[PDB]
Amino acid sequence: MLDAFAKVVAQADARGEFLSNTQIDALSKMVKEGNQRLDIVNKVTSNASAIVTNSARALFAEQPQLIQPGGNAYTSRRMAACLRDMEIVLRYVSYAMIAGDSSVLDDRCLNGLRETYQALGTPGSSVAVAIQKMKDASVALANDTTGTPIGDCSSLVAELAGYFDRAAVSVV
Amino acid sequence: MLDAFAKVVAQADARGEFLSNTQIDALSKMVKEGNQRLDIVNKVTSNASAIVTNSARALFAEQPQLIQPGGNAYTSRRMAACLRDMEIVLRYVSYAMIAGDSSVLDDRCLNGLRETYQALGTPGSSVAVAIQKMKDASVALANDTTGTPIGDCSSLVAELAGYFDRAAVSVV
Amino acid sequence: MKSVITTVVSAADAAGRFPSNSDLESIQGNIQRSAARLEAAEKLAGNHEAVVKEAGDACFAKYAYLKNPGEAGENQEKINKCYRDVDHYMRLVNYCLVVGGTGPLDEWGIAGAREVYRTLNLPTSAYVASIAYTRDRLCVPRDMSAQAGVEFSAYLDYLINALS
Amino acid sequence: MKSVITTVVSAADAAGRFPSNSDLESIQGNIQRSAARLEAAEKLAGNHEAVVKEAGDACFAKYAYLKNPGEAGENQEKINKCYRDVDHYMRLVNYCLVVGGTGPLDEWGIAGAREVYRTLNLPTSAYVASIAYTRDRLCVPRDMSAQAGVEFSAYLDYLINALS
Amino acid sequence: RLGTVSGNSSLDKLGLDKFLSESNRAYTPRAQPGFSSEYEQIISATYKQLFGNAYIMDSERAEMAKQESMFRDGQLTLKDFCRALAKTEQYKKRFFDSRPLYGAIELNFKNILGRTPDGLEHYRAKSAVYDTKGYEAFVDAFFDDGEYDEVYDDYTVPFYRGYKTEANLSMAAFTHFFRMVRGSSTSDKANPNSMQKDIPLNYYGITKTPLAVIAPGAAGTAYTESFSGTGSWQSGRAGLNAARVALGVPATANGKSFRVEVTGYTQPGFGITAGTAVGKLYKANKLSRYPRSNKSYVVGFDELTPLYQRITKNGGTIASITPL
Amino acid sequence: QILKSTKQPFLESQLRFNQISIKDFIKGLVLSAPFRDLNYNVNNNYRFVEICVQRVLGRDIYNEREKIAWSIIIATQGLEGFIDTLLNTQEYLSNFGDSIVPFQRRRIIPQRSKGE
Amino acid sequence: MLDAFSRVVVNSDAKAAYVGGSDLQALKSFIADGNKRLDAVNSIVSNASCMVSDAVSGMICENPGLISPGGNCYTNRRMAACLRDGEIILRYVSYALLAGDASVLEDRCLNGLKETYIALGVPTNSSIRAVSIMKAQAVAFITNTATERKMSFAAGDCTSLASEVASYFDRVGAAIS
Amino acid sequence: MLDAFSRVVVNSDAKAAYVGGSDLQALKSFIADGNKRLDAVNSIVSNASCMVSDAVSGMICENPGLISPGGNCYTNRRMAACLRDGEIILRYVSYALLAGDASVLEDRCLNGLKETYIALGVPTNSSIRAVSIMKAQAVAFITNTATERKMSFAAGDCTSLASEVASYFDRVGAAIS
Ligand SMILES: *CC[C@H]1/C(=C/c2[nH]c(/C=C3N=C(/C=C4\NC(=O)C(CC)=C4C)C(C)=C\3CCC(=O)O)c(CCC(=O)O)c2C)NC(=O)[C@@H]1C
Ligand SMILES: *CC[C@H]1/C(=C/c2[nH]c(/C=C3N=C(/C=C4\NC(=O)C(CC)=C4C)C(C)=C\3CCC(=O)O)c(CCC(=O)O)c2C)NC(=O)[C@@H]1C
Ligand SMILES: C=CC1=C(C)[C@@H](Cc2[nH]c(/C=C3N=C(/C=C4\NC(=O)[C@H](C)[C@H]4CC)C(C)=C\3CCC(=O)O)c(CCC(=O)O)c2C)NC1=O
Ligand SMILES: C=CC1=C(C)[C@@H](Cc2[nH]c(/C=C3N=C(/C=C4\NC(=O)[C@H](C)[C@H]4CC)C(C)=C\3CCC(=O)O)c(CCC(=O)O)c2C)NC1=O
Ligand SMILES: C=CC1=C(C)[C@@H](Cc2[nH]c(/C=C3N=C(/C=C4\NC(=O)[C@H](C)[C@H]4CC)C(C)=C\3CCC(=O)O)c(CCC(=O)O)c2C)NC1=O
Ligand SMILES: C=CC1=C(C)[C@@H](Cc2[nH]c(/C=C3N=C(/C=C4\NC(=O)[C@H](C)[C@H]4CC)C(C)=C\3CCC(=O)O)c(CCC(=O)O)c2C)NC1=O
Ligand SMILES: C=CC1=C(C)[C@@H](Cc2[nH]c(/C=C3N=C(/C=C4\NC(=O)[C@H](C)[C@H]4CC)C(C)=C\3CCC(=O)O)c(CCC(=O)O)c2C)NC1=O
Ligand SMILES: C=CC1=C(C)[C@@H](Cc2[nH]c(/C=C3N=C(/C=C4\NC(=O)[C@H](C)[C@H]4CC)C(C)=C\3CCC(=O)O)c(CCC(=O)O)c2C)NC1=O
Ligand SMILES: C=CC1=C(C)[C@@H](Cc2[nH]c(/C=C3N=C(/C=C4\NC(=O)[C@H](C)[C@H]4CC)C(C)=C\3CCC(=O)O)c(CCC(=O)O)c2C)NC1=O
Ligand SMILES: C=CC1=C(C)[C@@H](Cc2[nH]c(/C=C3N=C(/C=C4\NC(=O)[C@H](C)[C@H]4CC)C(C)=C\3CCC(=O)O)c(CCC(=O)O)c2C)NC1=O
Ligand SMILES: C=CC1=C(C)[C@@H](Cc2[nH]c(/C=C3N=C(/C=C4\NC(=O)[C@H](C)[C@H]4CC)C(C)=C\3CCC(=O)O)c(CCC(=O)O)c2C)NC1=O
Ligand SMILES: C=CC1=C(C)[C@@H](Cc2[nH]c(/C=C3N=C(/C=C4\NC(=O)[C@H](C)[C@H]4CC)C(C)=C\3CCC(=O)O)c(CCC(=O)O)c2C)NC1=O
Ligand SMILES: C=CC1=C(C)[C@@H](Cc2[nH]c(/C=C3N=C(/C=C4\NC(=O)[C@H](C)[C@H]4CC)C(C)=C\3CCC(=O)O)c(CCC(=O)O)c2C)NC1=O
Repeated sequence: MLDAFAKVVAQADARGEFLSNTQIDALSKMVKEGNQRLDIVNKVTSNASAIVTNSARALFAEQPQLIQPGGNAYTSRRMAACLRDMEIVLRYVSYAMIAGDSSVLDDRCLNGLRETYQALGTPGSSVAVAIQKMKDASVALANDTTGTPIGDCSSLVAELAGYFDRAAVSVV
Repeated sequence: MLDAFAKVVAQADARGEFLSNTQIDALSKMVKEGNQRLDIVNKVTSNASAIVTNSARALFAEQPQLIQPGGNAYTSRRMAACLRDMEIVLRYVSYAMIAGDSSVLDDRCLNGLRETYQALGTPGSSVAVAIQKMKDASVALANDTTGTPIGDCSSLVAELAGYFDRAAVSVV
Repeated sequence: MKSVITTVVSAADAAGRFPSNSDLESIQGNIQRSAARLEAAEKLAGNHEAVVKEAGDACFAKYAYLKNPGEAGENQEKINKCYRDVDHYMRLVNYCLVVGGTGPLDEWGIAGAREVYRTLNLPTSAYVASIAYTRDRLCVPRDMSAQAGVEFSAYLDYLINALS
Repeated sequence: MKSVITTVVSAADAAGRFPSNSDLESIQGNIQRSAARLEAAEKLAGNHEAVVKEAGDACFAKYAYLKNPGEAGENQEKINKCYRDVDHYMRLVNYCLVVGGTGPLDEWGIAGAREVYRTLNLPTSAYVASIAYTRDRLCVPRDMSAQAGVEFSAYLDYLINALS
Repeated sequence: RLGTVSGNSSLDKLGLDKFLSESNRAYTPRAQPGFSSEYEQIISATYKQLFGNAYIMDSERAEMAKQESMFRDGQLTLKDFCRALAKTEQYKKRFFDSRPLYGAIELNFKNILGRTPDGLEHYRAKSAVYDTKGYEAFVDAFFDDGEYDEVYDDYTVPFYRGYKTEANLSMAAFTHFFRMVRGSSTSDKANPNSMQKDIPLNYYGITKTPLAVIAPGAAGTAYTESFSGTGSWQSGRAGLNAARVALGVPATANGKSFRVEVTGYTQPGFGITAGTAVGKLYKANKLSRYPRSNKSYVVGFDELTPLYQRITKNGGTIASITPL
Repeated sequence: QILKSTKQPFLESQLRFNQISIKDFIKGLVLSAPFRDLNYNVNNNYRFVEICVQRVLGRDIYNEREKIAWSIIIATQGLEGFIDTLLNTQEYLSNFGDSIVPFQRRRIIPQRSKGE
Repeated sequence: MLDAFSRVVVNSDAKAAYVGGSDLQALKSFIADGNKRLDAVNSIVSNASCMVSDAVSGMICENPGLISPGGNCYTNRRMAACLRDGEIILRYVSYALLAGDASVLEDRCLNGLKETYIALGVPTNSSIRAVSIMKAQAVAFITNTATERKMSFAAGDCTSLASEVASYFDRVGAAIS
Repeated sequence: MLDAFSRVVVNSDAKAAYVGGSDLQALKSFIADGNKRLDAVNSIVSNASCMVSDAVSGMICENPGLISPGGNCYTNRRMAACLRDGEIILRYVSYALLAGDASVLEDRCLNGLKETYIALGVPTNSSIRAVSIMKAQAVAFITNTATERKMSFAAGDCTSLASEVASYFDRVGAAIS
């Protein structure tokens, strides 16, 4: 797996190039927003249980065919499998958030996930619904100003939403 | 795997035939050149490091696109993979040389090798070049008269060159 | 999802060409009409429980035989599904007003509707009566602007031409 | 003959559908651009004697080897055909300014031009030099309006991207 | 049924069954005015073949009305009907607008020509037409070559021919046909390898490497795997699916080698028991026992019968066993 | 013995091409050629079985009788038969499976510093 | 095909003349009432479905021989074909009215319609009766002269567009006469 | 094909909610600088031909191994294929910049480009180097920061569109990484 620094390092190695000065400013401005990057993942980690539980609760309030008998969440073990599947994606999105790019998300979370749900008979579009319900639940929580100095961190919020989108289209 | 005796034994078994007398002379003349067969593999084994190293050195002197940055031998680990890939073929050719036929060469060296290099992006024609550079490096060394009684062993040399040719066309 | 942008990008993609001056010229018309087409959409959004209320019973005042036994509107949940069937169409009209083209209508409301209403034995004339009642008592200075009313009414009779 | 109207009627015809609201919406953009695209066209119409004159010799000032023996511009009628070849392109630029799309250019000037200029051994770099000279000394307040220069220059480098 | 022995035939058990029955030849040139059952059968067969089993609703079928029109007059099947059906906005929306170009190429070799391309040289002959002259000449490249008028009649519907030799392709494209055509109950939004959004074969048709034919309707037929090519020159990951080469010492130590693909892995049903084990049910990592279904293996000869115990007792189902 | 004469370049090249799994890699390492003269020729069958239980199964022996019991498979079936019947137990498959490197299972108590 | 803008381009291309400011005024007058042209086209597309059905029903109620056994609009298939035949004509006339030039139904609709109908046995009298009814409906919609339906427009005159759309319907009947 | 308008429709359709006046302001702000978006798209289409050729020439002059014998851009056919490969990417990024939504190159361009290049043997480092060069050219054209070419615009700020088009280029390299 690679973070954002190791990615440009692999780019520069695979053509044998010294890193230009402009790439050094591109990395220095990632260093510049380090505390703001850390605040987002800290706020997501502190609310991770309520994110998954409220998103899952709102999923079955509007898709009640899943928890009714015969559905793909009608058990206690299929239901516990669903909650733990949502925590997996919330975990790996937060890994990709501090990595700076989605290598660890694509590599050991999303690779082969669509085929898994097709083999199990799990409806992948309803997984895609639950992922976008966690997405804005975490985005609206990352725009909360309690416990942080007041400033701008909107581009990082868009970067965080991009990972949830990438995980959402990877599962249908 | 089979040697040359077990091959005619499998031929004779699969039609339930007793071995005719003429096949016994065909095997006795393989017994007749046993010391000359052993001398060839002994001379190849005693020079195995210099065969691989000189053939590999002459390969990049004329194909310098491989060791320049971006090539499929531009690392220290891809380069060490290439040298060790050449030793593999030199090992299994020498196995087939004392076996008398190319069952062990075809069976556990060349089977699936073209598909492996196609999956890795390794240029198989440049592997075929290096195999023929080891071929006459070993052939010209097997015609050396130091340490052996003076006699004829030319048909065995042609048999040795046949295995290198079979490994060369199996990799493109 | 047919719209102004969706048409010109598929035309340029089928020709295999870059966006030309005529492609950029068509989006200026979208810019000039957004200031009359969006008013109608949120006026419908802010008022839609009363407009579907007067359309659904106008459907039943014209065809009072629908509440007969053996019909499509016999008991109460059929009528509740009828009000829902009308609200679904008004939501799609709001969506086509927001998009700019008729994409949401022929994607989710029109395509396959004749097969559904035939085998489920629903009369399409009772559908078009409620839409025609909504179109005919749209009153253009009060309810909307002068230009938003023509944009709102042009999507309404698209449904009437599609269902009949 | 690609234009704003020609695109939307071909799309509605391939879909087999009537003109929708997005079809009528694109023509409003044509109406809004007609008042800046037509003055560039007649400004070119009223001035094309000198615009083609300064471009053709700018072609030869850059590439003076074209007047060598054995070349494309050896004697006088080749140069007279070169000025004609330039005037043909400026007329098509005027036509695309009048139409609205790039239809007259890729119908009569672009399609098949690479086969002609290769076998007749004409350098396309000498064609694009005269067009680039015309684009670079278009001077936006005096020669046109501010918006007409935007429109006139966008068709010029369409030729440069098509020939190179 | 299923198998290769019982009815003394093999190709109908692979789901090719309805495609061996009819011909749809369109006998008289124009439509006789007065009568219309025969031509409605031909129209429905052309929609079934050209769109590959999708539901053109009547609201959508009302706009190929001008194309059914001239076909009922004196105009062709192959040059008027099937060509103009590929240039309408119901075909373009499904097989061009949602796909990339190389997804649109294989979906036209399936619909129009009834086969699969092999190699790059079949793809790049058709993408070079698109990149120069647009989609409208990209469509005519399938009809106007030396392929359509030599295997198809002017009035027959273009049947599937990718499985037979008389389409003189190869043997790798024989097995690529059963990735595209999985029986008579399947469509293009409908197979798992392409859900009207991707390229169905991408790595496999470019490189011409063949894909083991799992028959549809078999026990364990929903086997599909992802792609992550190993090796560090292309910087890929090792550990996703098994190899297909049988290379080194474990090729022929422990006999000849095989490649088993198994598909259905579930969290209950591991242990040596009939029921699930209850308790905490996941480890500290809380992933799974098998973190993905559709695993494949490379096994020797006398490791095959214990691997067969280990697959089936643990709830897995074997898709295909090929030798190596 | 992570010296170079002990390293097998060929099990490694087959492991990173997904031809063999981790369980087959452990089987290749126990039956490997430097393991058969640096650990097998220097023990009896009784010490060698507790070596192979501690390093493959990740646990200590239960008592003396487990060593005496498993000691017979080595003698009558070779190292190959012994390592097959060891790697196919329920204990190995329930803990490591076919795709996890073995490790010393539950060595230290979690409160305490000093463990086993 | 050809709109009103490309028509003057193909007119001045045979001249090899630049499009100058003399003949451009016919094009800026085309822009000056483009809103009236869109307002006119919308009023026809809005109720084309009643326009077609009323025209075929009026043609049948004028000539009751078409629904006789062996008539050209006898069975359900032939009647559906007639309602399909009229709608295509209305669609192409709407295309030509939007484009400002008749050259879109010159070659896509009327090119070969003449002998198609007499290869089919379609009677040519009822075809021009139906489009004459459709023309009378279309002029009654460009102006607000329709009886039970009134659409809200801005005030002004639209007689030029009504004469233009009548001239688009005259050549349909002339192509099949 | 989803533009910026259909994106909020598919967002509010899962809600089964009418598009109200709260979330409409993000759409009227999209209309308020539509002229800036057209002014931005025109400046890229205007010199795409220099943009592609400069990008592949810079990728080659940075990595001279591609033009060695057996390199991926060695022969004339492979070099023409590379110049063809880059132009399609620029075309789809221009489509997404015009549409205001990235959903036109997620499914028509990048869906399957990842494994196409590694079935072909196309090196993934040089492709992201080339589109990074194309991104640096595109941001230098949305703003008037290019060196030898200056285009005349009305005064104002276009940094939002430059960040948007940069965000359209990073997912291209991320799709093939
Ligand atoms: C919101 C809940 C949705 C849902 C979930 C669901 N999932 C499963 C089964 C599996 N899910 C996975 C996925 C992963 N495993 C991993 O290790 C990782 C880490 C990268 C992921 C993303 C796997 C492998 C399985 C199968 C293993 C298993 O059986 O647990 C199940 C079924 C569980 C069962 O059938 O016993 C459900 C119900 N399904 C829904 O309907 C919701 C939309
Ligand atoms: C002269 C060097 C040429 C070259 C070699 C090269 N090979 C690889 C990678 C692999 N080679 C094999 C081949 C075998 N593995 C075996 O076990 C056997 C025994 C029968 C053979 C013949 C395999 C499986 C691989 C992949 C595993 C691995 O990664 O090592 C590599 C790439 C190594 C890497 O990418 O990390 C190279 C460079 N390549 C050349 O360019 C020379 C022509
Ligand atoms: C222990 C773990 C750990 C963390 C969680 C971070 C948290 C942290 N963030 C900031 C500092 C900051 N944190 C933020 C982030 C935000 N502010 C907002 O108003 C938004 C709600 C949110 C955007 C996502 C911003 C924007 C600043 C800089 C203040 C500013 O310029 O606006 C600072 C002060 C140092 C500085 O000035 O950068 C610290 C200590 N650092 C750590 O070591
Ligand atoms: C310890 C391992 C071991 C070996 C390496 C062989 C080596 C060996 N070779 C020969 C004997 C021989 N070896 C060779 C081979 C050659 N002579 C040449 O001139 C060529 C260079 C080369 C051909 C490849 C020949 C040809 C003879 C027989 C002499 C003759 O008739 O020419 C003899 C004497 C016995 C005999 O007469 O056959 C021995 C001991 N035997 C072994 O036990
Ligand atoms: C997204 C767009 C969308 C729609 C437009 C509707 C369309 C629609 N309506 C109904 C279903 C129905 N629609 C009606 C409505 C009516 N019946 C009448 O007599 C009147 C004509 C009218 C009320 C005024 C009724 C009564 C049913 C139930 C019919 C039945 O199940 O018996 C169904 C079948 C599924 C169901 O029972 O709900 C569908 C798909 N639904 C949608 O999801
Ligand atoms: C309707 C659109 C239209 C065009 C764009 C031109 C395109 C065009 N130019 C020429 C033909 C030519 N065009 C040129 C022009 C030039 N040669 C140069 O060295 C310079 C690059 C440039 C002058 C600046 C010349 C010299 C010929 C004559 C070539 C020859 O016949 O040897 C021909 C061949 C027929 C002929 O000889 O006239 C054609 C089709 N003609 C058209 O009808
Ligand atoms: C219809 C198309 C059309 C054009 C594109 C221009 C092109 C053009 N420019 C000039 C003529 C000129 N063009 C310029 C250039 C400029 N003038 C300035 O004040 C700025 C510094 C700069 C604009 C950025 C100058 C300074 C002259 C005067 C003579 C010269 O120096 O070339 C001339 C010669 C006739 C004249 O003097 O007007 C022509 C044909 N004219 C046209 O009719
Ligand atoms: C014997 C059978 C018979 C009929 C069925 C009717 C049909 C009919 N209606 C009109 C004539 C018309 N028909 C319409 C059409 C409509 N008006 C609307 O408000 C609706 C939107 C739309 C469908 C009803 C219009 C607008 C006119 C012109 C004004 C008018 O007469 O109402 C004409 C034209 C007369 C002519 O010039 O030939 C005919 C034949 N009349 C008949 O003689
Ligand atoms: C692009 C332009 C275009 C058209 C205009 C139509 C033209 C057209 N009409 C018909 C075919 C027909 N058209 C009519 C219509 C009529 N006959 C009458 O008596 C009435 C006067 C009139 C209805 C108002 C009938 C009755 C048929 C006969 C179909 C049949 O024979 O079953 C046919 C051939 C058979 C068929 O397609 O069904 C064609 C090509 N199609 C096109 O593609
Ligand atoms: C994209 C969709 C689109 C439309 C549907 C039309 C809508 C439309 N119509 C007119 C405007 C008008 N429309 C008419 C037309 C008529 N008035 C009559 O009384 C006659 C019945 C009828 C003749 C056909 C007239 C006379 C005007 C006034 C402006 C003018 O005369 O050009 C205007 C400009 C003034 C206004 O805001 O109302 C617009 C935007 N234009 C569009 O851009
Ligand atoms: C070793 C080989 C080598 C080259 C060939 C050049 C190529 C080149 N140019 C630019 C960078 C650029 N390239 C252009 C492109 C253009 N400018 C224009 O005015 C024309 C319209 C258009 C085609 C020439 C622009 C606008 C920039 C950004 C500003 C600039 O540097 O000029 C970059 C980006 C640097 C980066 O971020 O990686 C590169 C590699 N530089 C090199 O190092
Ligand atoms: C709709 C989206 C779409 C695309 C993006 C392209 C993608 C694409 N590129 C190539 C094919 C290729 N693309 C490249 C390009 C490159 N290799 C390099 O080393 C450079 C990094 C880079 C140029 C900048 C090369 C060299 C080929 C090889 C063609 C060949 O093998 O002859 C091929 C297959 C073979 C062919 O068509 O020629 C395809 C499908 N096509 C599409 O339809
Ligand atoms: C159909 C073709 C078509 C176009 C080519 C554009 C042309 C265009 N651009 C702008 C207008 C503008 N364009 C810009 C954009 C910029 N200014 C800068 O200094 C930056 C370099 C760049 C950012 C990308 C700005 C800032 C305005 C002023 C109006 C606004 O801010 O929205 C305007 C409105 C005001 C005017 O008349 O100039 C128009 C019509 N619009 C179109 O309809």
